[PDB]
Amino acid sequence: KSCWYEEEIEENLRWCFALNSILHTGASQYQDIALLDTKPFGKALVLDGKLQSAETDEFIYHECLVHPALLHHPMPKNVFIMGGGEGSTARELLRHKTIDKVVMCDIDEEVVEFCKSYLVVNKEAFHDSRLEVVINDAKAELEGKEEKYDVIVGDLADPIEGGPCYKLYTKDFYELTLKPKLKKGGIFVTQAGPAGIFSHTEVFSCIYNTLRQVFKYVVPYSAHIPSYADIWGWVLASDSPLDLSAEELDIRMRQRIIEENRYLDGKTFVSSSTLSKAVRNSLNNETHVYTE
Amino acid sequence: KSCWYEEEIEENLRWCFALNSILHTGASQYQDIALLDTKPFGKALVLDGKLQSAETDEFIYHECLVHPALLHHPMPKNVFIMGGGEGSTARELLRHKTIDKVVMCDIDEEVVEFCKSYLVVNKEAFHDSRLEVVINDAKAELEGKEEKYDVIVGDLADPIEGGPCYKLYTKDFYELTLKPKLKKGGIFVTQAGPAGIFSHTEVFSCIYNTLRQVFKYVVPYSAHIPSYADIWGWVLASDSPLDLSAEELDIRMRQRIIEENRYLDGKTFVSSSTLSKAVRNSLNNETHVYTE
Amino acid sequence: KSCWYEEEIEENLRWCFALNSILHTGASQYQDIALLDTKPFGKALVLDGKLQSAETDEFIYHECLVHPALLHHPMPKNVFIMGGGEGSTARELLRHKTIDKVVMCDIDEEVVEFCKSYLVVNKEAFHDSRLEVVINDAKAELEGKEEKYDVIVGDLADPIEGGPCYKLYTKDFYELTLKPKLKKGGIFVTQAGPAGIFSHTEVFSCIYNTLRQVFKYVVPYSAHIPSYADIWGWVLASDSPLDLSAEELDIRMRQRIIEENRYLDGKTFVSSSTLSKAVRNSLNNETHVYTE
Amino acid sequence: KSCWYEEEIEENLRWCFALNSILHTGASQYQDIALLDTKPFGKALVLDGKLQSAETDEFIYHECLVHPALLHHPMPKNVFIMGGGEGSTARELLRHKTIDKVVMCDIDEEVVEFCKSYLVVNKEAFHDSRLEVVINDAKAELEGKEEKYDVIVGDLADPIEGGPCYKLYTKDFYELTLKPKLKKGGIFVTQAGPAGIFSHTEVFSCIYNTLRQVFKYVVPYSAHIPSYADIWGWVLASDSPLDLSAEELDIRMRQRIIEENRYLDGKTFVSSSTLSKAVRNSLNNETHVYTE
Ligand SMILES: Nc1ncnc2c1ncn2[C@@H]1O[C@H](CO)[C@@H](O)[C@H]1O
Ligand SMILES: Nc1ncnc2c1ncn2[C@@H]1O[C@H](CO)[C@@H](O)[C@H]1O
Ligand SMILES: Nc1ncnc2c1ncn2[C@@H]1O[C@H](CO)[C@@H](O)[C@H]1O
Ligand SMILES: Nc1ncnc2c1ncn2[C@@H]1O[C@H](CO)[C@@H](O)[C@H]1O
Repeated sequence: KSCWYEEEIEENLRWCFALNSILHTGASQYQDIALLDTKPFGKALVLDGKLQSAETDEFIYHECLVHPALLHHPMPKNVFIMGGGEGSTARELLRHKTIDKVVMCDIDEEVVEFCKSYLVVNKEAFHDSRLEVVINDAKAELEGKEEKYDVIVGDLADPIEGGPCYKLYTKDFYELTLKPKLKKGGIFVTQAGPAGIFSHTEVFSCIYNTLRQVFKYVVPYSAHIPSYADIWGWVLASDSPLDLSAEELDIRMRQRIIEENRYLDGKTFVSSSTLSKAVRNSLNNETHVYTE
Repeated sequence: KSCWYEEEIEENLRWCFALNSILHTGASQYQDIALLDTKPFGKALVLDGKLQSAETDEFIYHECLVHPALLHHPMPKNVFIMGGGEGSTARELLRHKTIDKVVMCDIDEEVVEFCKSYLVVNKEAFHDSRLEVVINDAKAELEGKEEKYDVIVGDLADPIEGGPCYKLYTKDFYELTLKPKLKKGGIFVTQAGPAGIFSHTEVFSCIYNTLRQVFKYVVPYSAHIPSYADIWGWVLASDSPLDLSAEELDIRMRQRIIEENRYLDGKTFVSSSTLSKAVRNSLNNETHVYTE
Repeated sequence: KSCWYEEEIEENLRWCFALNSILHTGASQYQDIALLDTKPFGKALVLDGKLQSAETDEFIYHECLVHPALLHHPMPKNVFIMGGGEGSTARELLRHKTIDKVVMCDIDEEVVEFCKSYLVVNKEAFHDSRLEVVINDAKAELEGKEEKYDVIVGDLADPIEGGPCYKLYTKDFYELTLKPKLKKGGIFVTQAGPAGIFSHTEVFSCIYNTLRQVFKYVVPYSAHIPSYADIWGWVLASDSPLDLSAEELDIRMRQRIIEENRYLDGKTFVSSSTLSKAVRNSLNNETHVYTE
Repeated sequence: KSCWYEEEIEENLRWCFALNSILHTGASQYQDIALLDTKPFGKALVLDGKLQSAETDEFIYHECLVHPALLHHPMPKNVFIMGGGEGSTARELLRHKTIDKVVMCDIDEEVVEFCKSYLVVNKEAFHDSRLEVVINDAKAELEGKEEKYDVIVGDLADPIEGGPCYKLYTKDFYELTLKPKLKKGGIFVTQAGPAGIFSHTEVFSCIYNTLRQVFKYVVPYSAHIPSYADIWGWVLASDSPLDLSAEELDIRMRQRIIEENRYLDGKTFVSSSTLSKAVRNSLNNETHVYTE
């Protein structure tokens, strides 16, 4: 009844969850950090007052971010995460039997240490001997090391000039920093912001067009995340083709992933990658490219 | 920043729209009626303080409810609407060159008169000489008249027991009243409530399962409606198959529908009818059947 | 900006405080108990989802309830509190050098234990050897014991019929139970509900009028409590006059009260007891008397 | 239930009124303008999203602003309002039989024209032959004309550097512009912002200390305004004494004011001008003076 967490999604639109408690908090120079216990969505990780991960449905975002990319790869062994302090991207990646090493590269040690203690769903992930945590800006980390990867995962905030993430979505970053760090058959996947019928023009279409300047094959896809009050997007990108059937995705899931996915089967992916009329038109007509 | 319409759309969950004004109110024996002018979604019809339709995205619901059914029919000429006092369903039907008669059978004359007075977008539709407005319970109307239809459209409220709508979702209604009023090769479509990852179990899987007990061919499908903050569902049912490629649907739309759809092309429908893993599972494993 | 406690303090009127956290909860046969940490008002005790006391301004209510009564008495030595489980009333009484015994008679042991555990400001007070805590309905306690008091203090909820408090505001209670338990020259004071320009008619004028039927001298007074968003009232009653200058009150405070009052000096009390035009009129013209 | 007007009083504090409607609006380069129909406070004039005047209680603000000043004057005939577009200050001034001319000088013609049509409580005031409306900055108007007044009334917004009002609260304005425009026995009164136990340090005490540098006799006073969620302040200032009894105020009200005041009698004024301990201490220790 009485305690509420409130979020301004758009200037004109508010989304409010009744609270059981405010469990813990932290803060860093990068962002405020909080963990709420919400009645409709259970525990919820909030960074800078924006909801990031809710207990009841974070599996949707993290399965969709991680699995398509790994499943389109013939044999993905080494993966780098840009972001991922929250730990659930690493969790889903470590469900893959083919994985030897995951590097999580988060800029904010405070998110890592907070989530490692308090998002206990990710506890085995954080303690898995295949995981290396690096506290750095993912752009400097990628630039200063020569190691190559089978999959690189963008789990960053949306591109906002002056914020710490924008540079990790430019054409130059993708071409001159990222692509050289992908092995043959390498696949890049990034979160790509809201992807609703109106909200898709904010960053999703630009992220798509940006990737399209750099990688030969670029597959945008999207899914509803109840707690975000919108459809969310992701984009796969590769110089090897990205075209597998629902059933081949399902066979690889069965063979390579420990436990059953809760959201994603191969049919769900094919649906996800078939965008609606207006969304396809936007992405196809998009001329804007992120630069700097 | 200061004026808000707020609705508790699930318990512990409020969804709030910035308000420009309250344009007109109304009432009937059945419900309170309001037309709000909202900032994020334009003019919004609210019945008993539940949002029904919002000017900026009602095209999504109405294109989805109408066009798949008619497009899957070889030559749909006459169509009966159960409910639909808001007028947009009729608007979308009347875009079809094949259609020579639309009956709108809504139990609430005040809703019809209100929307006729105040929904500018549906003025032409309400005054199309193909449209007959009938004020009656649709169950009674379908029983007492012998006329058959190529397409019957359910534009009613959700089935919750003791509602004025429950009886229009029962096996017996469908078997004994509705089906006998479909012509040979006739198609039924109904709105089917929330279709979100967890909300799809409230009524969508029951409505699907109930129609499965009466029609040979049943195709469920869903789409995000921004102003509802959920995915919403519809269900096609027929004793002839409902099976057309995306390319065939695009052709039929070009040949039969006046002007370009804003939401729906062929690939959009295919995608809509490819449900996600957990939703497909619920539907395929569902046992409840609506009866009284 | 994101976490809020909200209370509908009148119908159609919400008052919302930014929340830092929910510190502790509790419950009893009588009420839900919460200690919130709020931004504008510090720690806030909430009973059945109604704010009782807020750390930053409870001094106002408690100074106002306590000090005028004792200051108008020549030598107040023993005092009985009806209610007061929160502990601040007792805190303020025990500041008086004259006082040798305080009985706190609260019907809810859980409230007392909660506040003893969690209200740091009242720790010393709860452990003052002058204080006796009694767990009982104050009406029953006053009846079954023969001891008389110099001052009796009402720190109860408002009288609304069927409340556990109503009976403690009736003419008969005052006449038959309370007055017989005042020593010669004894003073009663009670909290008297809202005292705002329009809210003063709910209970303040009735409580004043009811006490007028039993005591020769009745002085009503009021002060703004920021966290209540209203003016609040109290009423002094005695069969000896209650009549002291501001200068005399300032002297008595300097000689009898340990440390400086934060809210109340002599001129503040004079001002508090000078009600506004419409409030004085209501009081002077009031006819309702609480009985059962 | 569903439509709400919301106001952030403090960063941490929200105050929300259920709405019947949004009646009219206007806007100017100076401020947004709206008239809401609220359930708890009736019609409400809101400028820049801050509530200014509510139907149920604006009489409190406007009686308190206007009457003390005029009633302490021996024979006030000519009055100048700085602000007053809303019309209620003029209304209350025109209830005085001694008044020959009222000049309302508002910077924003749009407030004047809006309120003249839509705040019909002020309609006789706006049409009274004794009222002259001037559209100007009150500082330029006062500076460029030689006419002197018996009473000058500040009905402006709070002093905020860079806003259009700050200059009308400086020492230099008061000494070199205002005082020369007051006749012998002239009295200045200004609204002086919030005056609550904590909120009084924002502008009230500074406005008091500022006036104290310029006028020999300065009387601060305050009253609760339910719709503002706080105690509001005003300050009288004169080089002739300001010291009348409750009863002399009452006799002058009876003789000179048409109709009965609803809020103010002379006792209410004496109470109003007796500030509480902490408020008096603040005002007396205040060293800050508004300059420029
Ligand atoms: N440049 C960056 N490199 C790595 N992680 C980042 C960067 N910017 C933001 N993040 C992390 O991304 C996550 C999502 O915002 C957060 O954990 C945040 O700390
Ligand atoms: N039994 C019914 N027959 C026809 N229309 C109905 C019935 N019950 C509700 N409606 C209409 O359905 C629409 C959606 O609730 C409303 O316009 C309502 O009037
Ligand atoms: N009849 C009563 N006797 C004593 N205390 C009471 C009674 N009813 C309520 N209270 C106490 O009054 C306080 C204020 O409501 C609470 O602590 C409550 O427990
Ligand atoms: N400098 C000024 N002179 C006159 N009126 C003003 C000035 N600044 C603000 N106002 C008016 O004061 C009123 C209260 O904010 C509004 O009607 C506004 O237009």
